[PDB]
Amino acid sequence: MALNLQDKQAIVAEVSEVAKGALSAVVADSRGVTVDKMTELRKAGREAGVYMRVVRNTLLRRAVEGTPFECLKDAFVGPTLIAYSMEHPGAAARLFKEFAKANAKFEVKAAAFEGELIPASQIDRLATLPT
Amino acid sequence: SRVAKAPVVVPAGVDVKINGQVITIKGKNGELTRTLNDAVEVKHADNTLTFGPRDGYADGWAQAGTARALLNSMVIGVTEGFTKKLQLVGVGYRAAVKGNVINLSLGFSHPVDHQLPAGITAECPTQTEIVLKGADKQVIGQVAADLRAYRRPEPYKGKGVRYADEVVRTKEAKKK
Amino acid sequence: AKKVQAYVKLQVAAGMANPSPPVGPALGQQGVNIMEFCKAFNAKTDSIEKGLPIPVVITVYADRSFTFVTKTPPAAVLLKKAAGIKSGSGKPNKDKVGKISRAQLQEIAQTKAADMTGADIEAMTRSIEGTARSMGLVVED
Amino acid sequence: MKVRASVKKLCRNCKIVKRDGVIRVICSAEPKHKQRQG
RNA sequence: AGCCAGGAUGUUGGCUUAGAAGCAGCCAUCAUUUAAAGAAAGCGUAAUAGCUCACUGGUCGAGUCGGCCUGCGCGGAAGA
Repeated sequence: MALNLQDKQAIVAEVSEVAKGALSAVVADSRGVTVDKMTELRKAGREAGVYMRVVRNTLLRRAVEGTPFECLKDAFVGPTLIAYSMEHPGAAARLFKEFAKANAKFEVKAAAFEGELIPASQIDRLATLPT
Repeated sequence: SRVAKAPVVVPAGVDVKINGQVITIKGKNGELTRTLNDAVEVKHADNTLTFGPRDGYADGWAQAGTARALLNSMVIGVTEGFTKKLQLVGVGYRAAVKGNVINLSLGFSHPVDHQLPAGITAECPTQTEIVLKGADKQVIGQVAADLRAYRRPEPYKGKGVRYADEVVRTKEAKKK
Repeated sequence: AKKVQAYVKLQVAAGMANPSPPVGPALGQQGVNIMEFCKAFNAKTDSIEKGLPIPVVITVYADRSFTFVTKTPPAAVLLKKAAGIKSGSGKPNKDKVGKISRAQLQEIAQTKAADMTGADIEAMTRSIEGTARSMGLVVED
Repeated sequence: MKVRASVKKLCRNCKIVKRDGVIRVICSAEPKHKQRQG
């Protein structure tokens, strides 16, 4: 991570995912290892592959500096490690409740999967999704 | 400097009084008194304790950072108190407590009785372990060093008086 | 499973019944009875092929019982039998040992696709080529 | 300890300190890297 | 700079098959999973294992890091 554009290369990758975003959630990674690394990245590989956003650069002046673009409800995400998850294909896909299955599967501390947007409220696990 | 500008949060009920150059504080545990260096201008004046490098003297910022950590640890003593867990590694090494004197049978031809300075109530929950409590970080560290000064841990089997989290780098016998 | 308690990854060729001379003391680090191992491992050996360099992890449990999950044979030695170059690397920068078709190495890695921790098989198969560069080969197609 | 006239960090964990005027190189890992002077 | 995390997949790679599994040394000095992790800096193992650093999350909170040219000093510096 060298200069300003080095920070901006991540932010353009950021807003590209927000410009077509949908349901999303969050899980911390302070108790996770490389074993659970391939549990949700293979889940990303279960969708298609690599482009599932899991970039961890959520500083109050970095990723929050990129929130005024869209999804303004994400202002005070600030601290408590944030790891995102996108759903470009499939409006209201499985990626939301994937952490419900994951919290009971080698992930113990997952920041209480507080989520981000679409219920237009605070965290509440929706199981009645359009399948 | 970075530690010299950090305010010290003195707990509720803890008395502190600044008599010019000398300082006397007292909590639930005890009364710790200390004389600072003249190059530091300290002021209570608040709910916290701020430190300031007094004029004239050049090394004022260095001395200030020093004085901060002292009073920081002083309020940790009068409110909580310090503990030094010592472990006696080795067969035949027993510890004992008699009033204010620690009896140690460290494989010598005579028992060594160490005298505890002040406010240091040593206790041995196990014969091969000494959990030593105190009220001041300075003297508790010194007495822990003195008991260790009687028998330093040899690097072959780690026999001797050591600390709780002390790691001993053991050497090996030349060939066999 | 559990964390690091008493297991490591060893055990060479499965064809070598009771590899006490090669492995040796590593088996003795735990209370692993090698015949108890041969009772279970050889019971799993007669499933696909005999005499292949196989890797297994000897995971020992507290109740004296031990489990083991095998894996696909090494890509380095897969490189030796598939192409026919039994020497190995030797001198990667002096003598290019051999070469093989992309179609071949792709499907060989496709079977290993279910055995690998990757997402893109195209990226996974060129990792085998990276090993091929380490062994001293030329990716030809 | 080595009373070498020229001292320098022999390893990674070595560190120069100037105790009482004389320059000393204390080591946190191996005792053989401990030296005094220069 | 500290405090809590991770610090990984093939990979026991091949050479004297007695062993050199990032860690005697000879070659490549890979590509992937990706917020990130060198097929490797040190310690330690017959060989593995185990412990750290590189790089990367968060917290914190202000400038700071590595060298160059010069003034004045310290060590180097023991004799009847």
